[PDB]
Amino acid sequence: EADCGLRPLFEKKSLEDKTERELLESY
Amino acid sequence: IVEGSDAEIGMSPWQVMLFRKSPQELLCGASLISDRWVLTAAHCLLYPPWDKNFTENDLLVRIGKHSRTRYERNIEKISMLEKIYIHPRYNWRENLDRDIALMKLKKPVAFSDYIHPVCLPDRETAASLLQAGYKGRVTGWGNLKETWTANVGKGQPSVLQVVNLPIVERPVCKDSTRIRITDNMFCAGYKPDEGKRGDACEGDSGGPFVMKSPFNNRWYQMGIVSWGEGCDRDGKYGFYTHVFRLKKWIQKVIDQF
Amino acid sequence: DFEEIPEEYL
Ligand SMILES: *[C@@H]1O[C@H](CO)[C@@H](O)[C@H](O)[C@H]1NC(C)=O
Repeated sequence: EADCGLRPLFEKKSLEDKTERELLESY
Repeated sequence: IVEGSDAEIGMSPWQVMLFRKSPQELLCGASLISDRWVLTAAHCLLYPPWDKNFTENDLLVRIGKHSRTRYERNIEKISMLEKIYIHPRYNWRENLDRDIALMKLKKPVAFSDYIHPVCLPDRETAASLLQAGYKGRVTGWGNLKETWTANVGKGQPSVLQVVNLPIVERPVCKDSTRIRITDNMFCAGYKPDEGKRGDACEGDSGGPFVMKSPFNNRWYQMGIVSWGEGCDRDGKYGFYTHVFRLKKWIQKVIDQF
Repeated sequence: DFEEIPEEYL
């Protein structure tokens, strides 16, 4: 549980997926 | 998933496929919440109006997948079920109230670039993010269109699909359908006045509706694909099991078992 | 439709 929700190929590499920012913009 | 896009590799590493042993069949999606526990919709396992009542031995969970149909050797992991737990107050009659179930795996799954659990929300994360207009993300290998004789072209995707959809105010959800909605559900999707598309569809049930928290950089599973009426219809929304509302049952099952 | 999975699973 401690490391939940952090994706090896995205958050752990400081990389964004192509539509993630759409989510943030809504919030 | 209707009017979504192909997932990027490792974009949803908590995504699980619920796979029937015989006949081979995609039954539903699901999500990984720890190395031994998988979350899904109850009706993926038990739905008497369709003569559905699966046992543990009938199914497998396949984790780390991208292709719908390939056996993704040395990428996906296939796990056997030790036990299914359906919410004791799941109501398949009616309106699928409390449409949630847990599956404990026989052995822990090793995490990888393709396999990693999602977080479950706490009360602040749920109050912060589960607000009308805020978008979440739904993933699955289910139908690309509402089933219809007039459809032309392949009905199921080659690879995992993703769609981002805004949460809708409860009175709008309520008034959109004659099916009785409850506080154990929320709905999401674009309103008629937004002129956009995207929805879950049959074969996506059990998969996650996730949101990213700017408070701590983590993804949280706020919903489970549960039901709708058609798919991507004008004036309709998809309905999702409200995970935070049912979290005390989740915690009870994992702490007891 | 689906590729066969190893028969150890099953
Ligand atoms: C589902 O089947 C199990 C045995 O696998 C049984 O205990 C249960 O009563 C059945 N439930 C329904 C509603 O058919």
